Amino acid sequence: GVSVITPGTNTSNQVAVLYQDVNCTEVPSNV
Amino acid sequence: GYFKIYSKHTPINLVRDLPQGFSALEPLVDLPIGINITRFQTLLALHRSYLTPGDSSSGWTAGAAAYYVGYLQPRTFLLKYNENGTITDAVDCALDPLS
Amino acid sequence: QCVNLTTRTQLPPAYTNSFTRGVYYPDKVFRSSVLHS
Amino acid sequence: GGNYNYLYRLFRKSNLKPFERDISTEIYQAGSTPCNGVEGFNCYFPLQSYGFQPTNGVGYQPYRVVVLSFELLHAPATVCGPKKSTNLVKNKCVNFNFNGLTGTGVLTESNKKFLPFQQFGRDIADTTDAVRDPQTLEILDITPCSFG
Ligand SMILES: *[C@@H]1O[C@H](CO)[C@@H](O[C@@H]2O[C@H](CO)[C@@H](O)[C@H](O)[C@H]2NC(C)=O)[C@H](O)[C@H]1NC(C)=O
Ligand SMILES: *[C@@H]1O[C@H](CO)[C@@H](O[C@@H]2O[C@H](CO)[C@@H](O)[C@H](O)[C@H]2NC(C)=O)[C@H](O)[C@H]1NC(C)=O
Ligand SMILES: *[C@@H]1O[C@H](CO)[C@@H](O)[C@H](O)[C@H]1NC(C)=O
Ligand SMILES: *[C@@H]1O[C@H](CO)[C@@H](O)[C@H](O)[C@H]1NC(C)=O
Ligand SMILES: *[C@@H]1O[C@H](CO)[C@@H](O)[C@H](O)[C@H]1NC(C)=O
Ligand SMILES: *[C@@H]1O[C@H](CO)[C@@H](O)[C@H](O)[C@H]1NC(C)=O
Repeated sequence: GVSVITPGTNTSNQVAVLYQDVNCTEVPSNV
Repeated sequence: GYFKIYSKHTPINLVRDLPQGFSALEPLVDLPIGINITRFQTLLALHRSYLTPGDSSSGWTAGAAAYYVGYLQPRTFLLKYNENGTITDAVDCALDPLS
Repeated sequence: QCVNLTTRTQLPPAYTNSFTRGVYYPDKVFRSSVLHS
Repeated sequence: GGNYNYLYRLFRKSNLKPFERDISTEIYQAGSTPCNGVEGFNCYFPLQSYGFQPTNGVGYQPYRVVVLSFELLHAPATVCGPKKSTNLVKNKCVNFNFNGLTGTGVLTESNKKFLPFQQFGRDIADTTDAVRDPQTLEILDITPCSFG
């Protein structure tokens, strides 16, 4: 699954993304 | 087999490009044809010069013409309606993470 | 009766950005403040 | 005196394919001898003319014929019969059809304003709750028939 972490659009429009139990070397800054 | 045309006219000031706002397009016609279309071209109007007898490219005068062409793709759009029945804003999912 | 008009221009066409344009009503259906996908 | 302007073909090599048409005027050749574009025995002009005259027994008088052929290729639609209507009643549980929209309920004068290309309105949870009358172009609400 892919999850999106947001502080709320009434605070900011930045976003972070969680790729669930995927090794972070095969996803396709801060990794 | 149908040919559908949608249109809109909007006033803007001196911008180099397409504006930043939002405007929906109301439908004009739904012609029942059944025609196989893969190419198209734009018609331009030229005026006759009267300063030469010939019909060649020197015999027609013209102004300046430019247009913008983009292509449609099957996407999913979330449309926010108004209380009068007017699409005031929208967003295209599969655009970014937040979208 | 038709004319050769095309002059060869070396310049390519430019590219701009359609920010949010080209949205239409895909149905005669009416709506009132209903967020519709 | 005879109306000799109505001709018909009386000789052809082979029967027509359906809906095929042949307006040529070549000299027919019955026998084996070639014709070379001149008449003669076994070389006949292929068109004859009805000489119609007003004192002809029935079955020799001219009849005009029109053959209508309805075809259905594979388009999206086309011409068809005409449509009728009735009298849009109000304030009574009724069984209605608005150019395709089939439903049941009480019809009532509205006070909403569609855009001038929208036919009917829908609710959240997607049920038809308003229509526009095609003939007079006025918006009418559709409320359900009392039940319980
Ligand atoms: C509509 O016309 C196009 C013509 O390009 C058809 O697409 C193919 O085009 C290539 C390019 O010349 C031809 O080599 C192919 O033979 C065409 N396909 C076919 C199946 O003939 C397209 O098929 C046409 N559409 C319809 C519904 O007839
Ligand atoms: C179709 O025809 C009907 C009449 O056959 C039109 O109904 C008229 O509507 C106007 C409203 O502007 C009334 O003032 C008239 O009295 C109506 N006439 C009748 C006989 O009822 C109807 O408007 C026509 N359709 C359109 C789109 O104009
Ligand atoms: C939400 O926005 C309103 C007005 O824009 C503001 O008063 C409120 O503090 C905001 N909430 C949060 C959690 O930032
Ligand atoms: C992801 O793969 C690399 C390469 O083998 C490996 O070193 C790493 O440990 C893997 N991730 C986890 C969480 O083990
Ligand atoms: C459309 O909506 C606006 C507010 O968004 C309202 O003021 C107006 O009365 C409405 N109706 C029209 C323009 O017929
Ligand atoms: C220009 O027009 C002539 C006839 O007037 C024609 O023979 C010629 O092919 C045309 N030029 C081009 C590039 O088509």
